[PDB]
Amino acid sequence: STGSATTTPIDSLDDAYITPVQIGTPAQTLNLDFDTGSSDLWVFSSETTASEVDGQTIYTPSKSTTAKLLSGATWSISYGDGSSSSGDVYTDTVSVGGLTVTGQAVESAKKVSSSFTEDSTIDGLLGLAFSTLNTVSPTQQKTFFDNAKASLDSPVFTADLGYHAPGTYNFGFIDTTAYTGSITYTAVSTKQGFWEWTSTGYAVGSGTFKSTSIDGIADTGTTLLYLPATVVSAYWAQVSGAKSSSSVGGYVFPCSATLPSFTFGVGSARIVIPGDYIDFGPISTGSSSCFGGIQSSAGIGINIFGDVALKAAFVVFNGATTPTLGFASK
Ligand SMILES: NCc1ccc(C(F)(F)F)cc1
Repeated sequence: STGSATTTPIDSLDDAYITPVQIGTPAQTLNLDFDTGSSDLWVFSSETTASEVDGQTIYTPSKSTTAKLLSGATWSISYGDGSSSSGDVYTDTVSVGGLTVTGQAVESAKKVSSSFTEDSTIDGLLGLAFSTLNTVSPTQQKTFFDNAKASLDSPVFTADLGYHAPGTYNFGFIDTTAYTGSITYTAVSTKQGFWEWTSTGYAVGSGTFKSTSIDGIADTGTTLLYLPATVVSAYWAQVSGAKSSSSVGGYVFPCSATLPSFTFGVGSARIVIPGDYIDFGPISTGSSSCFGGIQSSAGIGINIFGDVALKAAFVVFNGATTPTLGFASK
């Protein structure tokens, strides 16, 4: 079987993408953030403390005939940006774009951090990293992808994120009409539980391609592109008036500047990120300083190929016994 669901940016800057997901019987539809950088499916629920809920749609397990409390199970997760959430665990039926999994662990948030509360468009997260990162104790739980794997025609899902436009998450098949040319596959390391791979180099604008190995993760749940300091300095040096700002927390540039493209390597292939994708608009309303979409990973400890990079490509997450990542121009 297969599934296909439209994903939509939550705002005008593509800060995140939400995808409708059906949970329970009868269906309760929540808009979840599909995150290949984590492995927990957690949702706002009727159990979330009332003051930490501001406009989100909430999962009510008491209204679902298929919901079962997973007795004794708890979860606690903390994301690389400082966000956190925790609660108890139910099992229920979960459907994405026609693809249905029964008995999926649905982690009910009893407490959520302030950043989730103030984001009324995101009802929860659907983790798509490897199940070894799942935070349910004492019995670790499988992701939606892992539970669906056997029934999928092919053990793959694809991310086709749009630039200021809706996109598509497909499960079980590769849409050969969604990309141009060939798909270039590259090996994945699952040692840290991420979709971790090695880029073969980069280029700035129309400059020479620098062959160098960049280890990083493919993370749909991260907005920006986080690369080593040497690469990020070489990019922003080509933008008149750009500078790293300690008060803002990254590179900013005059909103009047035009940005060069950024090319990253996938084996022998090249993926070009148009310069417009790197503009994240004024740092504050009315400001003439704009925030850059390529930032340093030095403070993070791992390089992150976030939405800025992934939306420039058709990306195949191949969850075969030997996992691989496929990249294609589109
Ligand atoms: N989007 C999930 C996510 C967030 C942060 C990290 C970090 F910071 F640990 F790299 C990995 C994955």
